[PDB]
Amino acid sequence: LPPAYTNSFTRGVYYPDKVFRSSVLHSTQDLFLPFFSNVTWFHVIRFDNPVLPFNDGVYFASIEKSNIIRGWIFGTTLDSKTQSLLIVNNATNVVIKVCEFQFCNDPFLEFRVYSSANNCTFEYVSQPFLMQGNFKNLREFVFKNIDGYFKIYSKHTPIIVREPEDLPQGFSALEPLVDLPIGINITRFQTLLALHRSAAAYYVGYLQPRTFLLKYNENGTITDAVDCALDPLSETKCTLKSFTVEKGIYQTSNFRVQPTESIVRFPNITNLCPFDEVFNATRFAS
Amino acid sequence: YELTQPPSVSVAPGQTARITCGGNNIGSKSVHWYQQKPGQAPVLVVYDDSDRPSGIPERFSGSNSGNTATLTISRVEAGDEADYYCQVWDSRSDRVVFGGGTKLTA
Amino acid sequence: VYAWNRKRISNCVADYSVLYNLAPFFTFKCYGVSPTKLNDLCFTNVYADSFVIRGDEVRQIAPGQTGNIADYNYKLPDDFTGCVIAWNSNKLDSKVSGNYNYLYRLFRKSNLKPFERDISTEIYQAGNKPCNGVAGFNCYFPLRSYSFRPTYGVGHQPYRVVVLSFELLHAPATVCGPKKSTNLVKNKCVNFNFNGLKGTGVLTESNKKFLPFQQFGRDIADTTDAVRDPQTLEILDITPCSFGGVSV
Amino acid sequence: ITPGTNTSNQVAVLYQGVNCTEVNVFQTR
Amino acid sequence: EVQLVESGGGLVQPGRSLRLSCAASGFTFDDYAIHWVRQAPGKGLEWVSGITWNSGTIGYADSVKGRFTISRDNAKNSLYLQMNSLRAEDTALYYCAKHHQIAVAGDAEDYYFDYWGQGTLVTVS
Ligand SMILES: *[C@@H]1O[C@H](CO)[C@@H](O)[C@H](O)[C@H]1NC(C)=O
Ligand SMILES: *[C@@H]1O[C@H](CO)[C@@H](O)[C@H](O)[C@H]1NC(C)=O
Ligand SMILES: *[C@@H]1O[C@H](CO)[C@@H](O)[C@H](O)[C@H]1NC(C)=O
Repeated sequence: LPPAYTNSFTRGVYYPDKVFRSSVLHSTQDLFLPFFSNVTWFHVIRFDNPVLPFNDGVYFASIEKSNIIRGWIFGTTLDSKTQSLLIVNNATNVVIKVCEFQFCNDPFLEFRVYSSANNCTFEYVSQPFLMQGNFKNLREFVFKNIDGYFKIYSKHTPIIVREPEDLPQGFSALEPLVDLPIGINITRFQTLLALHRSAAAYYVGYLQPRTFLLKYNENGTITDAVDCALDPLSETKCTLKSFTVEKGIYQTSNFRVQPTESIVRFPNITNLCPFDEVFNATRFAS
Repeated sequence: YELTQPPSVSVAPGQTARITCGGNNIGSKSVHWYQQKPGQAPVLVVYDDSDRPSGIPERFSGSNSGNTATLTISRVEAGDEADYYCQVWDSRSDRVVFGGGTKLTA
Repeated sequence: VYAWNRKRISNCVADYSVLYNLAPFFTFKCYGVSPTKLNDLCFTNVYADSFVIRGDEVRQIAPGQTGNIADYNYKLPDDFTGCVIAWNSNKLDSKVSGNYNYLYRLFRKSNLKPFERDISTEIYQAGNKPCNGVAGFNCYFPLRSYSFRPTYGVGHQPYRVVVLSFELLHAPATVCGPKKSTNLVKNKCVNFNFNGLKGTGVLTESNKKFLPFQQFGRDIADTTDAVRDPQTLEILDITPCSFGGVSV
Repeated sequence: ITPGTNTSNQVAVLYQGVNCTEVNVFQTR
Repeated sequence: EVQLVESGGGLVQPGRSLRLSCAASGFTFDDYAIHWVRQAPGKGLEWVSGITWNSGTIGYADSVKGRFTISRDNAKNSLYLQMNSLRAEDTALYYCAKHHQIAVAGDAEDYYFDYWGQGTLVTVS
């Protein structure tokens, strides 16, 4: 599989904090998805299930008509060595657990994924799920790894046009749904495709430390946003708290050519210090 | 406690059988039943005379009347020949008193 | 007393008020904490260890106090933070149906490690002799139990004792305080503590549309001027008290 | 340099203190 | 689903000691009671002992008191049984049965078996 990449023009703008704002222009410093970035286009037809590294956040999505895309698995070892944070989910049920497993060799789905048991430290099995002609259901999923929370902001939207598979051009925020306070070092990531042989296409982005300018509506929702590290016009609209700059020359930042090596020049004497004489002394003094 | 069970009950596969377990003053305590096939592992059947586990058909039923717990099996076939055991709690002794099961042979 | 269960509690709202609702004649001695200031510190996981210790040996259940039951069955270092309850139940425990229902171990070849169980199947060894798994001289079962008859004095009745251990590790905001309510008053400048926010202002209940998840209501001046009612969902508007400047 | 977000989105980047060799190219004073 | 693996059993001399183990797999080992109940060949069954969801002994028979010791391990999820002073009348298939109900706090004492195993031939001669 030679996985291609699509564009992510304006997608992945979640609510950083929990504060009602009305007609404001805030500038938050959190882990968002950069505008017009490269997002992998893993296609499931004949099917893919990689071990993509969960660095500091991923922007999961799905564009299909069925519900074969349901479930996630997190962890660093995934071989019953360390804990896990699977997000197994199905029709009107959520099987999110913390117990560690070895699955079999690779997840696929019935509880045919995992064949082991251990001490589970959470019981958030709570029922409420996280899930026309060509009204396809796009379901974004932002996962983070904050000190004590998982930050699982997600949402759902319908798309109309039956054009070739591609992220639509339209702003959409991601309201929080579940905030299970489980802390575990997560490095790996895996999606749980429903086998059901008796197809789809999930996108997997990556978050980076950025700086955005979120505009809130009178109703209290984020209608649009502009990055501050994409184009000079964006940095100009960021330094001045506005979305429509006027005619003129504006100061935005200062170029500073960054390094490219770290030279360490210490003396070339090589011996052993006589600390044994002073510290490990036979007779001390007064 | 001490339960009295028939040594062997035979009946043709056209009608129902009569497997009874009685005691001294067993009128309110719960009565459970189990069916063990020869060679295989035991299985649960209608217990407490008011409900059945998942998988047991309507053929099995239980009825308690005063001092006799009867396990009625409907449409007995050749595949139902097994050993039926009846279990009582008897909280007076903090034990689990079993008894000699009946070998139902069609 | 040697085979004790260890229950692991998860995120919840623990109310330390039903502990003193059972039968009388129960102790509430704590170690490092107090029942009046119990719902003030935040703990991640609380472990309950149940055991049937009884007699004149509950007083020596403390860090740095060796006895005859806490020497080879349960050891606690000098860091225990919790309260021990030893209420008596002489109605459903002491029965004539069975005297060997509860067990009791004896001295071992070495001291037990704190917070570790000693499930063992072998027989005690005197040190130099062939045991061969038989009941002979210098080779006997160290699980010497005692009877339970409803005829002894108070010092021999079964005491249901359970300890609680409070740990503090790198964990999110776990169980801390059962709850609180003060029956808020509207349209009057008074102190408020709505979900952490310890501010002073007036409630006016503005008609602003909060999102299902949005709790706070800060403004373009970085000041919280709207909060969601915790118990009965409603949007308030915390406006500061009346103030100004006098001129003579 | 921006004509404004009312006519177009084209912007010109003016560096200060560079001789176009340490960053249509134009070198002013 | 439920896999109650039973280990421990063989030919031992009368008067020795042994340890049988029953490991659970498939369900949670925190809210289900597990009992050991022997079964003589062609001579019915006989309940030996049992433990509830927590570490708790429910009692024994009238001929096994003081000789057998049952224990539970929620860390390893296993029920162990140590036997002492075995005689000629202890040759039976010891079965490890589970419980159906969740054993809520306030109820009545009524335990019944729901799942069965295979048993281990523990012969004493
Ligand atoms: C916000 O909600 C109000 C009330 O439903 C509505 O009248 C207004 O048009 C909405 N504004 C939007 C959707 O931007
Ligand atoms: C809290 O309880 C009150 C009274 O039953 C009820 O009206 C309110 O909706 C409840 N709120 C929550 C948080 O469920
Ligand atoms: C830039 O470099 C050219 C090299 O010919 C030189 O003539 C010119 O004066 C320099 N300008 C500045 C700004 O240093």
